Amino acid sequence: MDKIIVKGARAHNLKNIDVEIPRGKLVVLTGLSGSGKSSLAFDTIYAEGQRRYVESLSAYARQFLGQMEKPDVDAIEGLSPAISIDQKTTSRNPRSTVGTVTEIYDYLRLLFARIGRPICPTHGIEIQSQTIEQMVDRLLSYPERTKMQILAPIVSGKKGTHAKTLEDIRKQGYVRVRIDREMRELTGDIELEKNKKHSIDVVVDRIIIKDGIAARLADSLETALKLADGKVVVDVIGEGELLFSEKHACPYCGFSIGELEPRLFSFNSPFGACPDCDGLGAKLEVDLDLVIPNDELTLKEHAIAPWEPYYPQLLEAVCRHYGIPMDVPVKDLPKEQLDKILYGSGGEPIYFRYTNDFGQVREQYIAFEGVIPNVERRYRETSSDYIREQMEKYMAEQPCPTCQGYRLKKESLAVLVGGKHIGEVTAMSVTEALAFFDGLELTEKEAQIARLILREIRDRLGFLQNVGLDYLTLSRSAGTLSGGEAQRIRLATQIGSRLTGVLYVLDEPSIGLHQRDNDRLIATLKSMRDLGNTLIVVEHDEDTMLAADYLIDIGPGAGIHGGEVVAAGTPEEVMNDPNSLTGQYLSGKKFIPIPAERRRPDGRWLEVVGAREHNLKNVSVKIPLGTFVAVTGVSGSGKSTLVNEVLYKALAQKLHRAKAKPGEHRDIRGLEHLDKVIDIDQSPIGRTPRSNPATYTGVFDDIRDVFASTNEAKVRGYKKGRFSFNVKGGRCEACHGDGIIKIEMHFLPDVYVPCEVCHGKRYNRETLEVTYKGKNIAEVLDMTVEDALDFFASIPKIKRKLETLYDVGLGYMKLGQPATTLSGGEAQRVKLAAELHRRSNGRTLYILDEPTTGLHVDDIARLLDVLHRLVDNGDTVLVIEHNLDVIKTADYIIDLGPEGGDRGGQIVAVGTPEEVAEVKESHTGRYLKPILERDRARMQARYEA
Amino acid sequence: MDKIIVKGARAHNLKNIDVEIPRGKLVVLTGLSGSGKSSLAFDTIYAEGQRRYVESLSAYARQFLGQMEKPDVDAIEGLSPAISIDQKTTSRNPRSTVGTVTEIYDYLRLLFARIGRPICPTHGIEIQSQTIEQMVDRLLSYPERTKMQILAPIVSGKKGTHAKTLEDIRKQGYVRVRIDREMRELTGDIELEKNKKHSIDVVVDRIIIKDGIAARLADSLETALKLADGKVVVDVIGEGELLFSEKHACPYCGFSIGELEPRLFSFNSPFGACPDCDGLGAKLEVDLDLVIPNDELTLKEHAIAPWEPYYPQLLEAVCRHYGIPMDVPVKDLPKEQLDKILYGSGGEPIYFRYTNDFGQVREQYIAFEGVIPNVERRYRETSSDYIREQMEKYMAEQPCPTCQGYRLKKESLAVLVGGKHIGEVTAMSVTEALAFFDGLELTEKEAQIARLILREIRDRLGFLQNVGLDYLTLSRSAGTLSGGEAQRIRLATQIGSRLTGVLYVLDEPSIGLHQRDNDRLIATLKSMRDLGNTLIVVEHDEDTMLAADYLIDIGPGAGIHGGEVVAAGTPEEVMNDPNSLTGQYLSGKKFIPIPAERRRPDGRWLEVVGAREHNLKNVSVKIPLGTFVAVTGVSGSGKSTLVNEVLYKALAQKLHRAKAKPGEHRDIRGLEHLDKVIDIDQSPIGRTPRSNPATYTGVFDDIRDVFASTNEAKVRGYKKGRFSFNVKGGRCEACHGDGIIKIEMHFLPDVYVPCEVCHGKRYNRETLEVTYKGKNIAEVLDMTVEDALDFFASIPKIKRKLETLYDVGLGYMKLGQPATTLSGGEAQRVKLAAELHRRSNGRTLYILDEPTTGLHVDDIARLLDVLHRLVDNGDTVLVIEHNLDVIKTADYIIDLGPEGGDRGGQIVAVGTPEEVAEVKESHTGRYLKPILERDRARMQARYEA
Ligand SMILES: [Zn+2]
Ligand SMILES: [Zn+2]
Ligand SMILES: [Zn+2]
Ligand SMILES: [Zn+2]
Ligand SMILES: [Zn+2]
Ligand SMILES: [Zn+2]
Repeated sequence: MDKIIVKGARAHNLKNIDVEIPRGKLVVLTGLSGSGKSSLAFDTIYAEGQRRYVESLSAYARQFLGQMEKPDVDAIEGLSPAISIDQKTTSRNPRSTVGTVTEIYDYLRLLFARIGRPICPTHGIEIQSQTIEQMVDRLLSYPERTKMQILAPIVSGKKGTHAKTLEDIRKQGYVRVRIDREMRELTGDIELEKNKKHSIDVVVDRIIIKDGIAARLADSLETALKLADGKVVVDVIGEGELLFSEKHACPYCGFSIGELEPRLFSFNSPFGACPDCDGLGAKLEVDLDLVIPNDELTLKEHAIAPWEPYYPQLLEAVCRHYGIPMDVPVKDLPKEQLDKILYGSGGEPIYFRYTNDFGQVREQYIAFEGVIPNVERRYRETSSDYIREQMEKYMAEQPCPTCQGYRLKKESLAVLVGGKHIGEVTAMSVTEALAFFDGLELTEKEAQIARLILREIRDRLGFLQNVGLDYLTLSRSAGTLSGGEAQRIRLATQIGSRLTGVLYVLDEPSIGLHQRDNDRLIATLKSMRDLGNTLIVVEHDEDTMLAADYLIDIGPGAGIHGGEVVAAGTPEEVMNDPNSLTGQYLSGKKFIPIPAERRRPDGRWLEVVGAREHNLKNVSVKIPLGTFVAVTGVSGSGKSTLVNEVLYKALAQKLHRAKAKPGEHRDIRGLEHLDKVIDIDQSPIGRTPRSNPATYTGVFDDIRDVFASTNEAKVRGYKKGRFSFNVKGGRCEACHGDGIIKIEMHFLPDVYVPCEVCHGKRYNRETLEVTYKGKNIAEVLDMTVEDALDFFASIPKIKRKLETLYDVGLGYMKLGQPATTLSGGEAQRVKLAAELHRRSNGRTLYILDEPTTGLHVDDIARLLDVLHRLVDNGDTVLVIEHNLDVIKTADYIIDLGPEGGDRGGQIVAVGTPEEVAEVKESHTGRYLKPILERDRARMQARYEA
Repeated sequence: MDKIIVKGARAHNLKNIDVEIPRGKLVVLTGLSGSGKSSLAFDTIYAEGQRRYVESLSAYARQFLGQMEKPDVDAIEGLSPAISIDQKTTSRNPRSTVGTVTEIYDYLRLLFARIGRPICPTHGIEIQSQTIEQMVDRLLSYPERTKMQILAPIVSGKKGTHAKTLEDIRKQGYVRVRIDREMRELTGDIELEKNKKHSIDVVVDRIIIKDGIAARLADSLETALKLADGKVVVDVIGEGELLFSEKHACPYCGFSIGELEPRLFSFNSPFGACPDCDGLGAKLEVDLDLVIPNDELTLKEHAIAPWEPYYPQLLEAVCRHYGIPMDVPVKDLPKEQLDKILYGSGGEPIYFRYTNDFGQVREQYIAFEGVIPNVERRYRETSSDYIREQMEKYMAEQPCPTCQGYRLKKESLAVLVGGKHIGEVTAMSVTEALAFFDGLELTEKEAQIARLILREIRDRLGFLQNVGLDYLTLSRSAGTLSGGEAQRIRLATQIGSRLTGVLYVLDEPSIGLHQRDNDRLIATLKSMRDLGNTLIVVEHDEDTMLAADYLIDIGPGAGIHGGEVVAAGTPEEVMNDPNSLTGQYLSGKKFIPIPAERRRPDGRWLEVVGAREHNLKNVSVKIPLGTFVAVTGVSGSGKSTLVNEVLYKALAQKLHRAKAKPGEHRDIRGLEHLDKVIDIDQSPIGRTPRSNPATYTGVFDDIRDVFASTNEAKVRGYKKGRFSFNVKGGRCEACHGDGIIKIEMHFLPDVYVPCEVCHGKRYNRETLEVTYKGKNIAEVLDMTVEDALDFFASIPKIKRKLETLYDVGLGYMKLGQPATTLSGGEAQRVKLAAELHRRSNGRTLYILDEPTTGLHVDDIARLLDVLHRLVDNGDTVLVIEHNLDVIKTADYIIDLGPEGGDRGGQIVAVGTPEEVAEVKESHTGRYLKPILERDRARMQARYEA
């Protein structure tokens, strides 16, 4: 009908709820973190929507799908085929690019196939293919009474008499030839000098342009072409020469390309893939920078990383031999001393005696190879996934020298459209490419053949621009993207589908998107909506909820406290509902208060100097320590690059001797102001179901100790291994301690189906016979963090760890919920739980990437309480954010790049939120200034009453 | 709505017709051969129906499909997603089986995966997998107060003292063991004899069956299992021993199978495929029968086929050496004389001098290898697709000795269900398998797990039975089937789909189906129809049209004469319509008259003796010559086997020295009564668009001679090669003379899209400038056979060839219609055109396989006129038919096998149609007798008036 109705859903924490959702309108689900938004939107509606359709694709599909586990719902009528847009269904697997995922690159292949003009690499001439028809036509183009001279280029500048020739075009009975530019009569006693080059062009027929001259031209052309192996010269009189050859081949060198097909431009096909790399575009060779961490480390104390505890004594051998000193800061070493040890003696024998691990001496007489060819050789020769991975650590990816990293054949790159070939177009940014196709100038036929293709390309690029991804390149690897970037890329791709009658389910599409470009997102969503489709968007953003048609608020609280439907109607009706916790924030009843004062920076500053990694413009910044710092700026400004790729990696290689190669920068000062830098990543916790909050926090380690110490375990001799999750002693031998069997879904994403032997309890029958206060290990692993700390108020050591998970924002999630099923924000927060409670010496720096992701404003409050508590104890908290409710709370903000892409990568404004708010050139402050003034008045309104 | 309407279709010969078709009812299209039945049903309705759906599967699909060539129709509303059932979409590609195509085999894999009991090959015991839970349970099954003796089988009959052992289970501190059946106390000074076997079973714990005995049992089991590497003996007191091991492994030999998955039983996966053949089930080695055509040919005149004009002189060398005589009928040769030459000297040096092709002599001293290892070696070593194919001619397929031809692993065959494994079940016939699953006896759990699978298997088998294919095996190769068998297999498979709202388009499903089983076909069609689907069936059969709801008769005549809708309504309304040519036959106004007398056989008989090839039962038959012979019988009776596999191949190897190995038979007499045997196959004419009626008949050869002799060609020097279809001289260089470019459809069947350079004219511009009576070669190649002979009444040699195509039944089809687009019957008929006009010496035998296929009864008349004209001139016409209108016309009929499968392959009745009609045991005569009496009265009714 005109609305989708769902009856009695109980996905996870849902309380047998009924809910109506308006068809074909922008519906927005909201609530606190873990109130059950995903349980309804994704685990219920989208699950049924996908299943019901895919289950009807065939019979085997219905047999395979109908036997598994269907969502926990009574009935849900008014459904439509469902398509989810989240981070869960975006490709992070190599060989894939932005061009491939957005489907744009395929359209590019099609374009190059249709109208692409293939050229000879050597000669740079558009190699053409004809039948005789198209040959005659062009010759007919010239006006009435036009003359020419058909020449069959029999010989083209070849040294040699050609006496074997001149007899035979004379044997046949020709008369008119052209030798070394001068034309001559046959039987004219012609002789050519042996060691001299000669250009012979036989003069077949010579015509006047008149009526019906076709058949004669024709015939003469066939003659001439049969003479010089399908090669003919059409020397015009008055103008210049014209040449034919037929088939995709060059008239001057043989080089051929046959036919223009799409797969000729694909790097997932041998029809297009480069030979010297097999369409990878990336080699894998030793980086000089990885071999030596710092350019100034004592060679006596293992300056070279790979050769580190035979080799240390080889070092001694070559050093002795060449006179290379041991006690050395590599930086001051002469270049040859380093060239010998790094690249080899080049055949010269080096004496080398060494004591084995046993103790016996064995002298040799080797021709030393070097440190780099050592790594390459040992990595290349071994067929072990262990040794390889041990040597790959000192290697990096370097663009294929043959294909220039374009992954395609040299003849595939020979085809160009607008003077640019496929790879060059791929290497542009979305802006650059959009501009390219705007300014691209074609012919009548070309544009008429490729109208439908060009419109699609332009539209897709424009979509990527709308979603705000107009900075990244089409050649950008898929795996190198962020979560938001990937989700939004899938969003644009999906916009390109133009589907109708589809129930889209988006999860927080404003993730990693500056507030400025919010309206655009909203604008495109509705467009999708206005294409006869229905959107169910799970958000927390204000404007996304204000521009919404309908608006459902889910569950007062999280976990067992939520799972209900608080308020539901227009964003004006939910706004005017006291029960809705969310409405209290939109109306302004409850809000996040601006600090009375901001922590003025002391004398401690980090100084990043000369940062020029990606789109950074020789940038130099000063980060204040002991304060809440927010690095803001539009997406594409390179916040990730500065904060993570440059700062964190340098600080890590310095403070913890990390091996990650830091981004291009001059130097970083104030390094003495702190001891440890913790980057609380947003990457998942574990990659197997073996990992969970309890495991990652270390709680599960202690939790086995209490079971091992209980009465029954003592008399059963179970220890802290029988209750161990990954230990054969007591775990379910069927699932091998996984608890959940992973089924193989071919085109659909893989599904976790509970182990039918342990029923998901993850342990065997006898292991769970051992009880602790009326509950076994499977039962306690199933407990909620809140219920857990309420259960373990007993042991202080368990308690102080669970308390971290509680303060963090969670406490609605279970101890044994597998890490593969955790939201990115949830994972980041479980890590925040690990770093939360530590004895702070006031000299450590935390780095959080968008810790807002997946949180309600009300949750942002508590989280900010936690972080500001970390700042209070002397530590420094750095945060990459777009969420204004956090930016305003910060004591110091560093705004990056005006606009994104190459238009940016430079500091727009630094200082306090107010100091940046009064910067007109900053979009951040342009959107922050009215929020500062809004909530500032809200407080004075409250304070006056 | 409730009916599908098509407006203004002009597919091929359609005359801009409008037609309404009733939804969800058995609609039947009929008419004369080439009236435009396929043009409407398949080239119009099904084309649009498939396209409209597949075009909506994605965006790239719509882009790829919408740019091609859509059917020539105005509009066609009320469409449904379309699925065609014909011979065009059945798999003839190797590795595929009946089980795979009907999807049944996959269900078999599923069944064997779910409930299959894997057994050890060596020991024949069901290898089991457990956790400790399932171990304890079975031990708990036995009543209260039951006793046992837990034994950890540490050593199992190993020769050796085990002094290293007995100290260590004593070092730990055990006491109770069991050695060589006798139990003993540790520290009892135990010594075992070195060269004697010893059986040591340590006696862990000994219990009474009581309450909560779990944990103790449990613990002791873990102890014992950890003792003997997860192996334990549970020796019961009163009964016998019970053994556990956990995981799919055998307690006595190690052998393992891990887990039961479907892909473990697939031969299209390395998880199931045999090692020594890679899941092919077929080797490929030299057949002794192919090396020597007859067992009695002069060795002087190349008795061995492969060694036939070096080798002839090698023959002389080995013959000299061993004393093997040259002038020899191989049959009388001693076995060793033949064993030496065939299998080799076995190392013994043979002198061998030979004269090169040059003339010089070169003596050698080789160790002769033989004639067979010669072939195997030369075939194996060469990597050329030419040499290989030259040696494969003397080779045959022989079942893989390792896997018994079951293509699966030895451990895959270890799994059995009803005492039979997967391959044995696959090797049964549909009847045998159906009976097997009827009589299969299972447990509660097994039957409960596999109910849905078993029902599907049973249903599919039953469907195959309904369509009449209950004789062939599930293991039968897909490529070895006939056209009707494959079409009908696809029909059954499609019945199994249970789809709804689908527009099925069948093409003559009664092909290769005896009249008896017609009602069944009709019965299932309706079932499909009664599943909310609409069937459009193109037929010619009476009963199929009588049982029809609606019934459309297309086009009065074929070609340009048809393409319209004559009559349309119920089969009672079309029956009572004078305009309908078909109705005149159903009503009985016009019919095929029974001969006044039948050609009594003279003294010439072919005598097939002792035929036992497939399901033939030592059969011996006498075929009368100089008469119209019809070999009839139910499908599965082995008509193909007798007529083609036995008779034709023997007659061919004798009369034309054909190399095809004839079926198993004793002898064939009367071979002196004829000179040539022509089998007019129903296989296609050509496999490329290069072949067509004009080419196959040889008309196109002469047709180039007239163009080569015309005025313009003389002055242009074009000859019988410039106008040649496959010659660069004048053909379209773009399509390379194909005229139609073949596009690549991945999951859909491949489509032919016209060459955009020659517009399908197949020649370049200048070649078609040469004219003959106002028409060029492209134009004349486009002409209809009728219009052609009307155009070439001129040249008698062209005329007498086109006339054959006319008399045949065609003459509505064009000269240049590519052979890949010809119906099987059409092809067979174009061959009938080739053999039609020849100077008959009265001593040749024709063999036609179901020449009725794709013909109206009215066409059957003319065709029978032709064939009986062939019989009139002295020749003999043999025909394999189910069509009663032909069988009744025959002068002599030979009915095969009562029922099909192994229930058959024996003569039911021979003689005149009336003599077989009075045979009660013949289904043929049981259905022929009332037709004989029907039309006999129709004639007397006409004769009396
Ligand atoms: Zn060139
Ligand atoms: Zn490359
Ligand atoms: Zn398990
Ligand atoms: Zn065994
Ligand atoms: Zn095999
Ligand atoms: Zn062509």
